[PDB]
Amino acid sequence: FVDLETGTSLYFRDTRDSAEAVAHAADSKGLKGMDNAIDLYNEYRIVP
Amino acid sequence: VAFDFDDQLHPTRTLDNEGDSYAWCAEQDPTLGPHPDLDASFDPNRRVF
Amino acid sequence: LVWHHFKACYDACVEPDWTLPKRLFALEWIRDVRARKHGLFYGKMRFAEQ
Amino acid sequence: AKVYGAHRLLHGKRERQGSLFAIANDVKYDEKRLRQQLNAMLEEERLPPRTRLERNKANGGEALPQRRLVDLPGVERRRDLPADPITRLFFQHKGDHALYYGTYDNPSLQDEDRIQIEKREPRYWTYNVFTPVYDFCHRIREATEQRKRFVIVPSTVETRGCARVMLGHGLVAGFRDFHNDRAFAVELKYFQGDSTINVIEPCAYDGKTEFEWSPKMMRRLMNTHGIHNRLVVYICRTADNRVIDHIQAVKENVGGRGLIMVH
Amino acid sequence: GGPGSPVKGPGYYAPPMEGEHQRGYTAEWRDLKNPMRPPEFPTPWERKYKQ
Amino acid sequence: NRGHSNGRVPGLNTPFFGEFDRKMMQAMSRPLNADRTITGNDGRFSKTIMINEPKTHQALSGKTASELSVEIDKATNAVHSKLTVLEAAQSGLTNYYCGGLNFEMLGFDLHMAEMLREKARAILNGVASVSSTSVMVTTTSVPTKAQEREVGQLLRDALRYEDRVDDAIRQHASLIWRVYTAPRPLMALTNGKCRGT
Amino acid sequence: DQRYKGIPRPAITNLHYEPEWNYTLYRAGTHGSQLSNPRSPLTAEVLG
Amino acid sequence: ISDMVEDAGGLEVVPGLGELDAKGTPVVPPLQSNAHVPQNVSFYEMARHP
Amino acid sequence: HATYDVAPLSHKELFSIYQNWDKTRDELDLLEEVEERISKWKLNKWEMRIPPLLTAREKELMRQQQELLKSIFFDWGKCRDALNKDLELISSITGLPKGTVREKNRAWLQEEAAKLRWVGEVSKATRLRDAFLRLEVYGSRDHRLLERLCCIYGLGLQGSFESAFSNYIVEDPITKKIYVDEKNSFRDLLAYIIHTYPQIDIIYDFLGFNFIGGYRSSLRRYLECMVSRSTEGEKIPGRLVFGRGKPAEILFDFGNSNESLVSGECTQGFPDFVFVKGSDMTLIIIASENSWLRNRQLPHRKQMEGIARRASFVLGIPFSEVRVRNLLLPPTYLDKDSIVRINEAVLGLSKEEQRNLAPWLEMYQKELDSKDVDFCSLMKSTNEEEWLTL
Amino acid sequence: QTWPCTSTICAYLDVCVEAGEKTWAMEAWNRYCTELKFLQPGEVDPKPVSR
Amino acid sequence: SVYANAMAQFAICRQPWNEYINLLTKQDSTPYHVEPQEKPAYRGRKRG
Amino acid sequence: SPFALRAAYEMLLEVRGDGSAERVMPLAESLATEFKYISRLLRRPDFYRVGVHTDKSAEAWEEIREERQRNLHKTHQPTRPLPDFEDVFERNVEIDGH
Amino acid sequence: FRMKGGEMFVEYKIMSRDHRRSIRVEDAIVDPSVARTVVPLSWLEQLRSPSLRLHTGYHMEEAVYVPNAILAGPVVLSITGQSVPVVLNPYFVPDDTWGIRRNRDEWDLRL
Repeated sequence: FVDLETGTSLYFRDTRDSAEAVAHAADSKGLKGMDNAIDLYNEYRIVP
Repeated sequence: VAFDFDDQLHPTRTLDNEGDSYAWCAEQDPTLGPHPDLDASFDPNRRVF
Repeated sequence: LVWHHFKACYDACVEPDWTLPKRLFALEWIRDVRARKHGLFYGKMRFAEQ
Repeated sequence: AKVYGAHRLLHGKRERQGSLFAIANDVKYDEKRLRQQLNAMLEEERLPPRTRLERNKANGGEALPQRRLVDLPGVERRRDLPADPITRLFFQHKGDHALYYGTYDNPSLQDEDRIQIEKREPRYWTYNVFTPVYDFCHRIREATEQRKRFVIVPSTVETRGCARVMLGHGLVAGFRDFHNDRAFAVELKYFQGDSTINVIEPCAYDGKTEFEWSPKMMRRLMNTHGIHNRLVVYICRTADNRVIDHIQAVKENVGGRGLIMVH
Repeated sequence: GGPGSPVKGPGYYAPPMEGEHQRGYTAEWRDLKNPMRPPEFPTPWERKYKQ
Repeated sequence: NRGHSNGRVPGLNTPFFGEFDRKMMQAMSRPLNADRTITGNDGRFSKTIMINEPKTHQALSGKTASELSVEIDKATNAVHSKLTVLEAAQSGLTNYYCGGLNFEMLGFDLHMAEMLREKARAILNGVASVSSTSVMVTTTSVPTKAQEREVGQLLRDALRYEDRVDDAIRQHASLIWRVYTAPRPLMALTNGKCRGT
Repeated sequence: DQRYKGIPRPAITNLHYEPEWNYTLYRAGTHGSQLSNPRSPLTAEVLG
Repeated sequence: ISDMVEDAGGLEVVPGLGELDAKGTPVVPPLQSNAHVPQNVSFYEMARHP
Repeated sequence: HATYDVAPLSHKELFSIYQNWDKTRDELDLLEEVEERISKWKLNKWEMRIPPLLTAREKELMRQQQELLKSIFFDWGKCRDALNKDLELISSITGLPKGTVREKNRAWLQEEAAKLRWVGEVSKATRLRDAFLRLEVYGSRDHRLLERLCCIYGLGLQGSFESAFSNYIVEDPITKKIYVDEKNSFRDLLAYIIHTYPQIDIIYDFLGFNFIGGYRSSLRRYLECMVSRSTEGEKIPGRLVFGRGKPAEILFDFGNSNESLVSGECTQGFPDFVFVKGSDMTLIIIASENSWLRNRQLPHRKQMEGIARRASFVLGIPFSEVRVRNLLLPPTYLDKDSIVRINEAVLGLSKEEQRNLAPWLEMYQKELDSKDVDFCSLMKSTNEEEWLTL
Repeated sequence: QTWPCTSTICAYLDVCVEAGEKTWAMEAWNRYCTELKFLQPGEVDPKPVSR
Repeated sequence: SVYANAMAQFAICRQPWNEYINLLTKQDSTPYHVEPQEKPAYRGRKRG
Repeated sequence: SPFALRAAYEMLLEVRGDGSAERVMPLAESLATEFKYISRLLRRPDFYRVGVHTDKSAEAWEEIREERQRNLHKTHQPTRPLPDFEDVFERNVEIDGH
Repeated sequence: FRMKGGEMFVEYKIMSRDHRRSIRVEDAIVDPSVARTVVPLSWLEQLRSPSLRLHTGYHMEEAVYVPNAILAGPVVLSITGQSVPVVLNPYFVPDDTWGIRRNRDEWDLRL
């Protein structure tokens, strides 16, 4: 996944609206929570 | 009575004349073809020989 | 972090607070306490008993 | 020190020489008030949040018992569940036709385009008496053995009872009651090639034998040699005409007719 | 105390048509308080226990 | 006689609006609402939230938008939600994705509020007997207590229907905001028209 | 409509719908056990 | 909000807050904030080099 | 107590019995002296009140009507106790007596509340506010006066609660003394009600208290009245009530919507009362209770034109000005709104003729119940579903 | 919660007589033996057993 | 509707996507078309 | 509606600000503005007396005309208001050529 | 915990042993010279939080002199700086003989 580049844009989907991303209206920049990287080490282990 | 995934389930028996089954997609995209899930004579009590 | 506080208290040559492991793993602490109280064992609960 | 948040023995008052009766009666009275205060503390300790998450959510009562507002002709009517009419198993029949619906045993004339399941009623003494709960379990068993997707499964109150709790327990990708007086469709979930419903058994290969489950019977399933195990889900229909898993059945200490085991 | 007990009965009366449906209100209607206005008597309830 | 057995089917009797569903992605949908204004369809790592409200052209009521603001984020907060396909389950009965506020309902509630304001001032001598302006419709003090006793009720119910309109509007704003600040991916698969909100 | 078919209302029902009416006539320890609890003031004042 | 208020000690009903006096001033002086940007809380002058 | 010789009266029997002529018969004082007694009653006082001298049919409908009245009196009793708590708080917090409490203005309310805030009990100020605020709704001494008088009229229609208000040993105020009473406040109050509201037996049904056969016959005996005392006169050939002064002024007792509704043949059109007043026909239909049947009461446009043109022939009224309409009436009772729109829209009645014929419509305040509002909003079924819906 | 018939009220009333407490009897009066009316000249004397 | 005459003059109907897709250029196009032959169908556990 | 037109234009100007992407109103305050406008514009009987019922279908209007002309309880002080086709719509108007 | 003149002033939160009812004290004095906490009697009911372990409010409740006060306990004090709770049996003196109101709204409470 990290190799095949496709999708690395989503981590920067927030720049759809330039004004919105600079404004930081909602903290929810993250693909999965509050940050793009929040608990990359624990939270993903939730899956069997 | 039980349908697989990629296998299409039964077609809906249209009204008899079947002129309007394509006219009632006049709301739809103009060029739509006959619906594959529609049938004039789908009878599931049809006894096969 | 608990090993760190220990290295630090040792190096300041002051008494460590042996209640720091408890205060960091309180969730785990009480879960061991109730795991014991429930399945009458002593020690620490292992993922096979969850 | 500026504080935020901010006696009968001390005044040393000469204790009234209460008569033997003004002593006994108050002894009994304080005893009973202490008993009931302890019962109230135990009630607030053993309180399930299903009920504790409303005592301070229903506070919105104004002091006046005000009139209830009239609204549009209908907003309180239950919608129907969406169902495409042309690619479909059965039309999701409306609710307005609620006088058109017959029964499982005696169905109406709906969905002429589709086959109809038949009932399952034996012949003699020597046969076991099947039931919708049996046939739904073996419909589902054979379809998960044939890797089907939709099953058209009999429709009785506790057949879709079992289905709604299986779906709550994730053994089924979904179900649907088309209000078809006879049938309803269960869409099965798969994983790694194998069915998620590993096994599914009826509590009784017979209908003439109803197996009422003691709450202790149902508590000795979730207790595998000291490990609490809600793995295998058991569906039992209580006395309240509800159909629930053994987990909510023993969380309220009622036992019900045995319907199915599944896992 | 479970379901096998003798029943506990309704701690009220079970009436027909014009009982609590917008007719008026019982004593259980003045003592209940809206959240905004304070309690009568002050207590130093903990915040944590409050929540 | 008898036409079609199901009465009025949107493909054979009346015109089919909306999209076709050659799968059963909306037929096998679970009601996430007590009124069933929302229906759900979760895979393993996805969640499909289909507004089921074609009889009013998907025009969400205030209550439905309050339920939807919560089912949308109840799905975009679950842990096995990778994508949330939010859409409209037009069963062949509409071409709308999510109509605006049910402006019919807002008109109804507003007209009833004004009907009551009028049945109230059709009694009173001295609605405007006051000098300051922050005073609104109710608790218009009267030297009559056979008229205080009736006009107060009407003015309070007027305030209540106005709140029932205020609330539809606030609910819908907050549901647009629910979607906007949703933490997880919310792919609103817009399959058909969508009025104001 | 069956609600009053058959038989009337057994009029002890009022003993639930009315609490002031049900009582136990003689108190607790009267039958001789008033001095069971050693430390009740009942015993303390009886004995001394 | 209803419970933020409760844990906030209920609404203290003080008569005449934003009500203005004849001379255009308000009775019951308003509540005044003491907030700004903290000017000495760069974390670096704190967790410095040893 | 329902001893022998005692049987449930009728209204004529009640008029003949409870008729004594005194004038210091204050409605709100006799009523409060009866209602406080029935609040001090205890649940055995409702025990022996079914006269044993009846068939099995009538005895159970007697228990039925009785537990109706009993629930209603307990509702009023809890309401009145919460009310006396309200009056007590206002009086205990202000000093004013409960008597003068029930009429203070919102102006006095704000004045006294600011007074209370001045010294510092704002919590008590708000307590008084809400007490007064809902006491403004229910604290009127004739709050539900007409349905209190009607339940009392039902009570007095039993023949059983006739003696149960009297002879009670009572204690006095501070002049502490015991004495038997004799004042059958029920006798006084029922005589006053029978003598004041001679149409009380019709208000009884209209308020719905007549659950068995709800208010239909009362509506007919009220329509016949509001037509015979409005038009010069309207005879009784059977059920037809039409004039002689030669308009086409008819009120037609066509039949029973509901018995026709649930009887053997299914139709859609069945008016209760056909009121024809010249060019305008009006079909009054008492809505049914099966919400599955209220969808087939309003006649279809085929019917509303087939009555128009049949009338235009027979009644001779010219076709262009023939306007057949419907009027649906709430199913189990009659709200004041529906009486308004019976008199005004249907009949030709102006206020000085109503206030002369039905002088209690001023006191009527019965409205639509929330479970009942949706009776008029029928479910619309298309023409391809004549096989699914009703 | 039983209904003392005339015989039973008379009985308990004798008891109040002998013990000499008027209160004891006033409540039996207030409760039960109030709807007891003397035989008015027109009405039947021993109205038959009915139930 | 009731009064749409104004902007209903230039209505923007839907486009012929079914036709566009069917008339795209296919990597499997054939000069003369032939319906493919039938595949092997599992005849039982005896017959494979 | 004309006042609807002028209101909506001043709405655009308020939501837009100067027009530069540094002052085109964000979603928060854009929706705060929009709330103010639609709110203060529902309280006008332009909308709920006339402007609501315009979006009924030309068959819904007849479903209502039959009710208004045939049912009393729907006309005379009804439990819920029924709109009058001639209150809402004005036949054969004329404004500068149209 | 702070000194303004060497004398230590701790911040704590006195709590019923169940931590249900709690009463904070911003800057109280720490005198290592009185072997018991002397809180005003008014809190004997604010922190009487009748739980189950303690049927009545407290466990121990004895008329003491220093009789002025009610020695009551155990009350769970919690000082801001410390992480260990400090369980005490404070003297509960009345505010009459010992008007602990030193200044405007201050208290003269000592740990």
